[PDB]
Parts: sequence; C-alpha cells; structure tokens
Amino acid sequence: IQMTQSPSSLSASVGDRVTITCRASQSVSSAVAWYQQKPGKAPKLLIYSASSLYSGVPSRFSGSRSGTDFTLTISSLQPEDFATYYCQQGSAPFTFGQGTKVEIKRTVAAPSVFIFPPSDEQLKSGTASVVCLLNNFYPREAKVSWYVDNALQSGNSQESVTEQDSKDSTYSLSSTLTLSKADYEKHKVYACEVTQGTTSVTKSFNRGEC
Amino acid sequence: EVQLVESGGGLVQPGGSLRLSCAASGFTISSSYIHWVRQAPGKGLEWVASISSYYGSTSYADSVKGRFTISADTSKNTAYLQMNSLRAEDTAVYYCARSHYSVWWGWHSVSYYAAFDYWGQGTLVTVSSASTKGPSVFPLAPSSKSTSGGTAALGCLVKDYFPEPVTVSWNSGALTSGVHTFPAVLQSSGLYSLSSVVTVPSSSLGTQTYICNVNHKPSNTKVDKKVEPKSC
Ligand SMILES: [Cl-]
Ligand SMILES: [Cl-]
Ligand SMILES: [Cl-]
Ligand SMILES: [Cl-]
Ligand SMILES: [Cl-]
Ligand code: NA
Repeated sequence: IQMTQSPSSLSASVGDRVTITCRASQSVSSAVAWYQQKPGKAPKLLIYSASSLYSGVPSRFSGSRSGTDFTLTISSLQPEDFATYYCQQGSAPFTFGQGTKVEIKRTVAAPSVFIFPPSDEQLKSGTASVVCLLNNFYPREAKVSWYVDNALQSGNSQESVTEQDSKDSTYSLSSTLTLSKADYEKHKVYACEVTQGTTSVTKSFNRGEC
Repeated sequence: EVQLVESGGGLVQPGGSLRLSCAASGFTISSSYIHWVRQAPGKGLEWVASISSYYGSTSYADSVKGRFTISADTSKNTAYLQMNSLRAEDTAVYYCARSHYSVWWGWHSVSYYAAFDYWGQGTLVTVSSASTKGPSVFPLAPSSKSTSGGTAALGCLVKDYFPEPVTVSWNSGALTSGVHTFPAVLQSSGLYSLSSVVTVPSSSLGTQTYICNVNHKPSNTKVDKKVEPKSC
C-alpha cells in the first residue's frame, strides 16, 4: 500500500492557488494526513482524516478526497508557506508520500555582494579559505566565478545556499574557495564575480591590504 | 503545555547500539500511541516504530524488525527506542511523535488510525567509524573599504568538524537581525564546514563588537571568537 505524491516540486507566487495530490495504491478509507515541514524542523500536522483542519492551522489550507486521490490545497500562497509537504496514510504501515517542495516566486532581487580574505590564524594552519557572500537575492541561480591574479578558478570552491527568507522569499549564498597557504601567498588579487541577467558585479581585495 | 523532548542521539560505530529517549510532558503516555519517524539526510519521512504502553502493543516498520526495540516507562512518562546493529542506511534524524487519536476506549480489540500532532525536536543519529573532531573557527573580517549595500558584512568560518551539528550565535544571542548561518557542506576530507554571516550598519564597523559563539555539542566544545576589521 504505497502513496505516490505529485508534483515533486513547484514554484508559485504569493496568493497563487497550490494543489498537491497524493495517490493511494489501494483504499485507505479517508485516513490520510498532510504535514508542512520547514528544513530540518519537525513536521507540523495540517490535515487529518483527509479533510479536517488541525487546530491552529491557518484557514488557507484545506484537504479533500476523490476516490483514491487525496489533495492538499493552499488557496492563496503566503511567503511563510515555503516548505516540503507530505501525505501520510493513517492505517498501518503508515506510508508517507514522496514530498512536495514548495518554493515561492517573487521579483528579481539584486544580491549584495561581499568578499572576505582568509584569516591569519587559518594561515598558520597551511590553508587559506576565501569566502564570497551574495546577500538577499532572487532567483536562486546566480553565476559566481572566482579569479586569482585574473586566472579563473575551477574545482576548488564550494557553494552553500540558505533557505528562502520567510518574508521576502530571497536567498543568500556563500562561495568558499580553498587554497594552500603557499598558493594564497604567491598571488595578489582575489576577486568574486556575480552575474545575474544583464549585470555583473565583481568584488575584490589585494592580499596586501587593510 | 504539551511537549515532547528527545535525547540520546549522536555518533555511533557501524553495528553499535544507541538508545533514544522521548520524554513526554503535559499528557500521560498510556493514553497515547507513541511513534518514531526518521528522516535520512536529504530524503523523506519514514515511519519506524510505535508503542502504546496501555495495550502493551508494539509495532515495527519491517525495515527495522528485530534490531529495534521500542519501549516505555510510565513512572517516567517517557518512551525509548533502543537501536542495535546500526547500518549506514540507519543514519538519519529520528523523531518521536504522538498520534492524535488517543486510545480512547478501554476495550482491547480496537485498531486506531495514526496522525502525528505533537513531535519531538529531532535528534541526529550518525553511523560512521570516523572520529569526532571539533571545529576550527576563523573570522570573516569586514573591510570599511568593501561596502556593498550601504552596509557592511562580517562573519565566522566554522571549519573541519564532525559530526554535525554546530550551533552558531552572535554576541551571546544578543544580535539576531542580519544573521544568516549557512547549511553545512561536506568537504572532500570527510569533514564538515559552514560559515555564519551578519549584515551591520557600515558606520558601526570600528565602534561595535561582534563575537560569534560556536557550539559543537557532539564534541562538547563551545568556541567564542571576536571578529574585528583586519587593522593590519
Ligand atoms: Cl512551476
Ligand atoms: Cl513511511
Ligand atoms: Cl584590498
Ligand atoms: Cl481523539
Ligand atoms: Cl578555534
Ligand atoms: Na551542522
């Protein structure tokens, strides 16, 4: 007795009508539940008995059934509603659906960009970490390029992206370039280039600076 | 008033054993079915086990049968999930949860449907033979000469630690506006690394003090680092 969830991910704008659907392989009565999960947090119950709104849950959420198909509906999406939503059948063995990542769509937002040289303490370790920060931008995908003495760097950086902000639906991103102390010490100009649309910003520092 | 607090997660060698605790408050555990639900990192939700202390009935996700034992202690209003012979597939954040449908009738031949209304905070169970290593913590120093949005940025780089998690905080919890702590990333070394940043008024750079407080509970280590402009 399996639970196919659909779609796997969707983007929609504030106030849009969102519909997640779950497909039971057999008949699970009306014992199906819906949960909202923010990243790394415990899931919150939204709907139980396929249709009943859990106390505390905003009225914008509703559940419904049509045969073997249970659906969760958000009548007008709110920015705090980005999460992953799960269906669960309520009879044993309590199978969960695959999840539905709900990401929110908004205006293009310019990143505020900063670059950070490695610390002297990290230099006594024999490795340098250069970090490039892109703050409060949208959409998630942005081109970050690293330059060392105007040589494009490849294969020695790692990206991490934050979750969507719960009011403005923007992201922030870090790029961490890692080098040997010797490698960092033999080059002068460090630069992080961010491209988004028809605008590129390059932020830089010189190793000998204050 | 109803709360579910977990304990006993952490690192464990493959094949070893861990006992997870679930201390309930604000309701009697015999009136409820208690369940465990785990989530492997990046994957979805999987039900693992359930118990009702009143009926003496336990049930296990086939995926764990025989290796897991879920029990409860009424005197302590607490549930346990003892895990033996852990494998890498067992690495996950484990949650306890209360089913919303109470064992309402005192009659025995009654199957109850499950919907989880109260959840624990989640504890990470990591199944590797790697050693615990604490994080090195380095400043991310601003420049008054590198202003982006009228404001300045500064940070802490929290590098080469295992296992997760690491908690970062700024000025002993007194600074929260502008803070972004990034999701951790797993280096090629097999060690983790993340950074935490905060945006501040461009003027306050030299005037204000920014100390980041890094906590790595897996290695029982807490580091506080002052962040200053290089100032050579
Ligand atoms: Cl779409
Ligand atoms: Cl499941
Ligand atoms: Cl510079
Ligand atoms: Cl009830
Ligand atoms: Cl340190
Ligand atoms: Na972490």
